[PDB]
Amino acid sequence: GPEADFYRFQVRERKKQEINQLLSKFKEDQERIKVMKAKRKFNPYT
Repeated sequence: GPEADFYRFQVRERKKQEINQLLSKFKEDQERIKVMKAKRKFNPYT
């Protein structure tokens, strides 16, 4: 619609603050987690 279209563009086109730091944190966790996992995320033997 014409309304949802405006709020949509204005929403994203605006900027990102909260989601910024949030995503950064998640990424950091993915970094450490990956290091902890070392190898692939699979079970060679179970």
